[PDB]
Amino acid sequence: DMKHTVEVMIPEAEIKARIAELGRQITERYKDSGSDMVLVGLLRGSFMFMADLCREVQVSHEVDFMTASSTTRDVKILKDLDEDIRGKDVLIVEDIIDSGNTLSKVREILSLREPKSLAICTLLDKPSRREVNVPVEFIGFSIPDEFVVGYGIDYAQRYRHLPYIGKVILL
Amino acid sequence: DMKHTVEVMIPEAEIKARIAELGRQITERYKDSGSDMVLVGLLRGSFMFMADLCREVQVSHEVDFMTASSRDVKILKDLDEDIRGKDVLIVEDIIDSGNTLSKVREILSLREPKSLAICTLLDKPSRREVNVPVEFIGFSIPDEFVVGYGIDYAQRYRHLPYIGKVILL
Amino acid sequence: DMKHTVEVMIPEAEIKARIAELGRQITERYKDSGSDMVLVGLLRGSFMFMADLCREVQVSHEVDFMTASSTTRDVKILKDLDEDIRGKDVLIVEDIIDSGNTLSKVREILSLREPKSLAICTLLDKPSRREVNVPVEFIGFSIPDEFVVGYGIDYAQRYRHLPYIGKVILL
Amino acid sequence: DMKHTVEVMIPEAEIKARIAELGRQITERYKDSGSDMVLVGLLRGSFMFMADLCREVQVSHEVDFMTASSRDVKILKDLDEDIRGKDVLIVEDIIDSGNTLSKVREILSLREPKSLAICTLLDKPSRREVNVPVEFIGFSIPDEFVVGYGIDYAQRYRHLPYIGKVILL
Ligand SMILES: O=c1[nH]cnc2c1ncn2CCN(CCP(=O)(O)O)C[C@H](O)CO
Ligand SMILES: O=c1[nH]cnc2c1ncn2CCN(CCP(=O)(O)O)C[C@H](O)CO
Ligand SMILES: O=c1[nH]cnc2c1ncn2CCN(CCP(=O)(O)O)C[C@H](O)CO
Ligand SMILES: O=c1[nH]cnc2c1ncn2CCN(CCP(=O)(O)O)C[C@H](O)CO
Ligand SMILES: [Mg+2]
Ligand SMILES: [Mg+2]
Repeated sequence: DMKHTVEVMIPEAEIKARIAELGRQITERYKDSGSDMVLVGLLRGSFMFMADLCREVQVSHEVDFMTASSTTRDVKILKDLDEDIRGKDVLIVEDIIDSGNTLSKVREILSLREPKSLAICTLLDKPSRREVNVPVEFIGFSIPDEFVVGYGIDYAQRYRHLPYIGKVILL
Repeated sequence: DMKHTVEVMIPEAEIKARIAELGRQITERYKDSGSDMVLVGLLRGSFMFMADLCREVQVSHEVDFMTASSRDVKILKDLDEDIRGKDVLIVEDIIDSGNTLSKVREILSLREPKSLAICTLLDKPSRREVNVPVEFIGFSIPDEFVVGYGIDYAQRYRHLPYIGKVILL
Repeated sequence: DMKHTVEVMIPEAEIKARIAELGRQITERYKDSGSDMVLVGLLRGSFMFMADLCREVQVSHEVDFMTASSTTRDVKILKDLDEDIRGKDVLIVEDIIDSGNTLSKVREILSLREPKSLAICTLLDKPSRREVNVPVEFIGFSIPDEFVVGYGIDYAQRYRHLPYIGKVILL
Repeated sequence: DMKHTVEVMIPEAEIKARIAELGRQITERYKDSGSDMVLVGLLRGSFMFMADLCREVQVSHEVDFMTASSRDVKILKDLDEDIRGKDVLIVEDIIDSGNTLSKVREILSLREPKSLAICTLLDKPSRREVNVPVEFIGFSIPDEFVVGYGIDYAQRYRHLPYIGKVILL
């Protein structure tokens, strides 16, 4: 709770263009698989991104969601997937990776169910903060070490509905 | 699950146009409230609708989600945030019989929000078993079986950008 | 986290005797109903109490569990019942009621599903702290305004496994 | 769900006797560890067993619960507390095929507890599809269909104080 402003870091039209590209790449990757495919979103930050991305993926797939939450602390499953991923191409859709702990542990958890394949697509990557090295196949934007909001991403529950990515500026 | 096909019924552009109008209406009804606002989506069907709709709502608000299932309506995943004293708009993909939004409205009512309204993308008005008040409606449609824009048929077609009609063979 | 001791308030043999009585009363109440009956425990404090009580209930019933958690704050369902209670005699089994808010809201939530009947059985009642008046049909012990542990009830996660009820004494 | 009857197989007193021995064994194995201990029950079947067993364990520990379900093993309700760096004893009503405790052990393993052991009330050794290590066993039994002491038959008989055998007609 600090006096702040929001400033545009990635305008809406840039996000739209990037998601279109991610879309084409993802499609190219899975179009020939033949196995069932599911996009798994991590809630609730990733709802907007998932919504726009899955519309740009020209491959028949399912959409499902999982809610996880973690001074370390264990990553625990508040809400598991509705569907089985065994034998399917799974794509994990996340809003932001910075430390990597969360994606890292979630990938481990999902791998136990033996999907045909397992990959991650994150809209924003903040590598300056990476602690655990985790392989991310698809990245929309690598960004500077700034606290961003919008496009599903909140600051203290606020700003998820902004159609662009922006940064919180203090004082 | 039978052999079939999918035809466009509501093009992407018409949805986008309608959602913009819903945006203005919702903004208008809540612009002056002052209290905190939250849109609550019912997963999974409402996620896409929610994504486009909240972007058209020009009032500061929070976004939350809930997963309910039957039989008696049971909560698989409750809201993350409190809604007490707040303007709450439930966002849903379809109302048909009315059973779901009926029981969800009851449950959330107990938390004593400032206000409680419903916004549904699709209304099938016929076959209404329990009559629930819905303030905002995207489209009223006949008793057609549709898929797309979040709505599945046996887990398929959720990612279509249009509403489509399943055609059996 | 304070230096403390535990002292016996209700010895194990007293709890056993009381649960036996509660058992007989509950049995008397529902033996003629004919409708299905379910005992609903509130987790996780009530697991021990449920375990012992349901063994003293001579009526065919189901056992199910719910996990709820609440500066007020909303009572939210972390884990709902597995079974439907519509048309059944439902007995809510709780370890302690002191303020009453929790039982109060949980009863409201469960009533919406239209059980044949709805009642509460709590092992410990701390009425000096009652804020909301909530009707409790079955009570094991009304107790003084002391912080108790044991018999499923924790102090900072500690002491659930004690076979008796005791009080935490500071310094 | 067919017409049937229920006969005692393991009387209440024999269970109580066995659980006391399990108590001494578990206490012995963990008395000197120093690290924090937690018993983790898998709901619903294990709640009664857990209630009697934890009372016989003479080492400070926490009690936690987990609800899993299938197919792929999915978590309906995760633990409330962290188990990292702790001695964790999974408490379960029955191991048969081994699939359940297998996947649950994997999942919990990822949280990197100090140690990870299993205590099961009943072992049906036959029909073991995946071989999982179980440190503590109440009773090994034939491939009989039993109910009671937490164990249901179509949601019935969980509250019996003995283990019983269902007899079909
Ligand atoms: O700039 C930010 N805005 C808002 N949230 C952030 C930001 N930077 C990290 N977070 C937390 C995002 N994650 C942590 C990702 P990890 O460290 O495990 O790689 C928390 C959830 O994804 C919530 O979005
Ligand atoms: O054409 C359809 N496609 C896909 N789902 C449908 C359709 N017609 C009714 N449904 C079911 C919608 N359910 C039930 C609504 P209720 O009858 O309770 O008013 C809504 C659920 O949230 C699933 O989206
Ligand atoms: O002496 C106590 N020991 C341990 N926990 C307590 C005590 N007194 C109240 N609590 C909290 C118990 N409840 C609150 C009951 P409410 O105020 O809603 O009537 C919390 C859960 O039941 C956890 O057991
Ligand atoms: O006689 C029985 N009564 C009641 N349930 C049984 C019985 N025999 C196997 N089961 C199923 C026990 N499940 C599966 C154990 P797995 O085959 O995975 O090793 C255990 C679940 O936790 C349900 O209690
Ligand atoms: Mg559906
Ligand atoms: Mg069972």
